[PDB]
Amino acid sequence: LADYLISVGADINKID
Amino acid sequence: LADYLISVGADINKID
Amino acid sequence: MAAVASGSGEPREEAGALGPAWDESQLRSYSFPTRPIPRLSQSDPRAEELIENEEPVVLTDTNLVYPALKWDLEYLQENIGNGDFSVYSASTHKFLYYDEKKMANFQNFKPRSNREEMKFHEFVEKLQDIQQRGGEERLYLQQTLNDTVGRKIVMDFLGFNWNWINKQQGKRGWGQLTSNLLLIGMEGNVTPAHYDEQQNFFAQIKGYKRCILFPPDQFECLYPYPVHHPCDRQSQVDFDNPDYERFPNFQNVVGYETVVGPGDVLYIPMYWWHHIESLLNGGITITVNFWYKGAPTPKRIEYPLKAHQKVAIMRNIEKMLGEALGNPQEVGPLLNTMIKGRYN
Amino acid sequence: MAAVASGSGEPREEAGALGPAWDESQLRSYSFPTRPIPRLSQSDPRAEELIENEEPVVLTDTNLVYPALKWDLEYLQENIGNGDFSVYSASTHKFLYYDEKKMANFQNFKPRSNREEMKFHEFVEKLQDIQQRGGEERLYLQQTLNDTVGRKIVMDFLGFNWNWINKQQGKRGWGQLTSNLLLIGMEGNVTPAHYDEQQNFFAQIKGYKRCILFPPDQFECLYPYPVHHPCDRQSQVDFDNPDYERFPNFQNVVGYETVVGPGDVLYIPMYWWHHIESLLNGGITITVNFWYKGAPTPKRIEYPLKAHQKVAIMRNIEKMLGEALGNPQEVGPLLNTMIKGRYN
Ligand SMILES: O=C(O)CNC(=O)C(=O)O
Ligand SMILES: O=C(O)CNC(=O)C(=O)O
Ligand SMILES: [Zn+2]
Ligand SMILES: [Zn+2]
Repeated sequence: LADYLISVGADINKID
Repeated sequence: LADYLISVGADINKID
Repeated sequence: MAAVASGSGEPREEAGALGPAWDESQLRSYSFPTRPIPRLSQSDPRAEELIENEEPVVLTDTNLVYPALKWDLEYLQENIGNGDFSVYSASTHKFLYYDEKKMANFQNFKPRSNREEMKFHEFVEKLQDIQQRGGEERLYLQQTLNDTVGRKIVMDFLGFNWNWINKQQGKRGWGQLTSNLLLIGMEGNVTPAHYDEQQNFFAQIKGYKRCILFPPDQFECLYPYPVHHPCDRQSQVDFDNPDYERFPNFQNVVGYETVVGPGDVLYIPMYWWHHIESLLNGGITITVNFWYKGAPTPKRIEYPLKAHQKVAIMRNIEKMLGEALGNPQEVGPLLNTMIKGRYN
Repeated sequence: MAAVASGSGEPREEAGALGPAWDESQLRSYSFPTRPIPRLSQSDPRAEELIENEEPVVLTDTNLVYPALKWDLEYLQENIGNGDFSVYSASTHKFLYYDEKKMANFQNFKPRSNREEMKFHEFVEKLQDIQQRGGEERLYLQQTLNDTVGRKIVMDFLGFNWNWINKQQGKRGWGQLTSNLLLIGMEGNVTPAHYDEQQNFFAQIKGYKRCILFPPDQFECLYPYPVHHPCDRQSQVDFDNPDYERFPNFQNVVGYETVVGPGDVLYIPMYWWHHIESLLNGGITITVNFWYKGAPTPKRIEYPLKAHQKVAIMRNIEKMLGEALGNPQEVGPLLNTMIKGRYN
């Protein structure tokens, strides 16, 4: 859906 | 989903 | 030395020593090689295997449209009814298909052919007017058979070989028959290369048509228009003057071809490109196709993907981006931004 | 004549006539122009307006990490506890981030920096060993603050200005604080340009860092790695030797910059590119950031789209194609096939 494509992740420069 | 991207339409060279 | 490409092969002999059905001078000249599509009996297990594997085959003895083989302009005008028929007109031999609904998206697209609705007798008369005055105008009638046809056409339609084609539909798991398109063209008419998203049994009735097919894995060589463009699913390449600067991989395209005549049925698998031309100086052509929705997509995808599934993915990416950006004109710039210096 | 680009501006004077905090020779030289990031009091309505509009600003008087301003290597080694700390090591000044989980996808990627887990006293000792032997090895400690820290660090942490930052989180509708990253680097260390998908309040504690930011609409000039590559979200461009043949629009990039010192807090909005360097010959640097998940996406999209929403779309197209093709290496070839001779 159009809403899904705008969704953001939460990735950052930090090891899990 | 992966399944959606493979789904096909039914478009043909014919006016509706 | 490996330096096969027979094309349509030696023209067939008509029964009763009536001579060759066609000759090589009635075919147009193109830049690419081709190999023959097999011509088989419907009882040949090889033909079943080809249809099952979604590969083209010409079936010579289905009797699919046996009652329509007596069809000609006079018989149809008497019995086809008083409904409207879509007739395309063009000053060129190429009848490039376009989707009228998509024309608002592209204001600078000017169709080269125009559609006119008319009664069947008007179509016959316009043909006569052209033929007598030596005009260069060309017509192509393309109309789905509907409930307005006369009683004799109903009788003929009921006489098609539904036993055979209903069995094919069942064996292949296809969806419903969506329509039968009646195609009546003038000698030399060309429908440029495109693919359709339905399965097609293409039943030749009168005259001869040269059919040139390309598998879905030649997407890269055939350069379809953008999905939101009115000419979605048609090749951008002008086969009569290929622009190798814009379309370099058209230099690598390889086709499958055949010439179908009365009584032949060509299986055109879904997503297969096809270019269709009515033979030069062959008289008018009559075809009826049978379009079926494809079998449902499997619930869980199996890898590797088939060529046509990759085509389906690309179409869906273009559609989704058009909806998400709110404007189809922004699709190209975004895709280019995604690739330039990153994936190219 | 229009032929503004002040950069970090005239270096500030330290209180008590202690001289300039830094000088222009401690900044590295790059190919592009920059303009200053505003330096404002947290009570200035202009600063509220910038944060609200997701634009960068330096806040000079938040007291966000006031108790940490006394932090140095000796104090931390005494009180930071016996936990493990991730320390990156490199023979270059550039500490390019990479995602270890994605390395299986790209077997030919050889990291230039390596991660080693060690106790804090081992980190201090390795620094000493390097400093005394004139070594060229460089270290960058980067570790989220966790529950193993000693009692004095807990006390200092409890003394941060949670009143102020909790109000910001609420006013902006942001999600939860996800982590506080402790960053301890050597003079001259560089974190190359990248964007993060969280909101960041970047709190400088010791030493000075030059921060160069680029808005999300300069995606086209900064050429991030493919999403499945270990260096997802980092620029492919080597700022010290830009390859203008591969990355032509890097010739058009324009940055915003500032130098932050002890007590300053830089708002780095989500999706904004940032390049961060510890000043040459400035001694070690200490920073703590505050990462917050962004506010939820609106249920119904409003047009026009913001630059960062187009970035989100491109990331999701790359992710979806990787999953659908079953292999991330096929993403590029499919995208190129979709564009070549069709959208380019
Ligand atoms: O017969 C023609 O000229 C064109 N036909 C088709 O494209 C078709 O049947 O799918
Ligand atoms: O401070 C650095 O060297 C790098 N920091 C970041 O990228 C950040 O805080 O988001
Ligand atoms: Zn067709
Ligand atoms: Zn960052």
